[PDB]
Amino acid sequence: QMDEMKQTIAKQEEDLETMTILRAQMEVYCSDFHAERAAREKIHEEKEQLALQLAVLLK
Amino acid sequence: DEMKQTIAKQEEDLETMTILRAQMEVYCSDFHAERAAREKIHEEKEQLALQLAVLLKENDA
Amino acid sequence: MQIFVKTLTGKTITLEVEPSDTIENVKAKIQDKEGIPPDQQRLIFAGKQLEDGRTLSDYNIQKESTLHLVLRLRGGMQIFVKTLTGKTITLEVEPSDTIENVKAKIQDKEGIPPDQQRLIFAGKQLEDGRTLSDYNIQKESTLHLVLRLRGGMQIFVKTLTGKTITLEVEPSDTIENVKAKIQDKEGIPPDQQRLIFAGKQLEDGRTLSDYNIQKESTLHLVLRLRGGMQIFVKTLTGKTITLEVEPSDTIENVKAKIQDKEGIPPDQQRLIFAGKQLEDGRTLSDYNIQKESTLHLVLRLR
Repeated sequence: QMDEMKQTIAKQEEDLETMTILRAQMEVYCSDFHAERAAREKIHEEKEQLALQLAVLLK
Repeated sequence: DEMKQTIAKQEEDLETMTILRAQMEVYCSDFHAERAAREKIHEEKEQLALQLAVLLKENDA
Repeated sequence: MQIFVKTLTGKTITLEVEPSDTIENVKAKIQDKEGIPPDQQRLIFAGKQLEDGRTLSDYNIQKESTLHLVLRLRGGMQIFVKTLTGKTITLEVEPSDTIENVKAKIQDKEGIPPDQQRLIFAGKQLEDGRTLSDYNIQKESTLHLVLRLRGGMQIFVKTLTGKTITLEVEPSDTIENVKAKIQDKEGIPPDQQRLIFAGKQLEDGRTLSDYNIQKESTLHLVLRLRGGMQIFVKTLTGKTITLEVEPSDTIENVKAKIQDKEGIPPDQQRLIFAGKQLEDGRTLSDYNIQKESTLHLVLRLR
């Protein structure tokens, strides 16, 4: 009548909360990408303004 | 004895774990791809701006 | 079996053991039944000085026979705790004692509850689970005692990389303050930290009370791939690299982050920003250096 089930449930409870931490860590990696894309998008826009000034150098 | 009520259901919810870890890895390298792209653009900006400095400087000699 | 132990105060405590045991490991059974270390214990029965480890059945000791316990006033090691009143108290310790053990003895002498106790040795606060030998606390050392105030508590922060760190906090403290204390301990800038308790993301601006965060609570720490401010550096080759920085980063701080990426020793780096040379003792902020500013890297040839 041994209940190391308690020990293996308790080993699952940790693993479960770890998952939610993993999940939250995944969400954070997701929002970072977006900030990075917005950063890439902003510097591309800056690159496009130099390119314009080059294109327009005669008139 | 109904311990088995949970110990088995635990493993099915914990299946999801490695799908998160794999998705973590992907979002990670996706992030590095964007920052790489931004770096490249930063370099292209320097070439354009060098192009402009040279055209203007040599228009005035 | 079952043998009795009578001090001269008449008190009789009783536990079970077998005749194979020796004098030495019985004292260890005495220490966790009412609380006396083994370097303060000396056992007598029938005028035969029981000496630390000739077999019990060598002295002819049978069940139900009563032993006589004598107690030293003194163990082998004393330390001193200085209070903020200027009162200094004297503790009986062993190097194996945990800071929580030491805290219990402070409660015993002075009534101060352990969760209200903070102990400092050599400018360093000592953590509940480590021993006196871990901190090199030797005979006759002085610890300093500081009480927690205003609901003050310790809490724990855990990363996925296993690390579990301990923090000294108050309920009025904000999430930003907690992150700053995490920075002070771990180097991690706060704009790269997110904190989880229960399953809520903890918002900057709210306090520990707001999230109902009580003593010895555990927060989880998750790290961002990027903060809020990046600058660009130009390599010796001529590639752009990106640095996670803060305006309070020093120039030595920035050079180290370059070593991590380009492997160039800091004493060999020279950093230019719009003509000017960046000096070591200085910060990004002092130079008017913004997000997405570009620096140039040149060697010093030393």
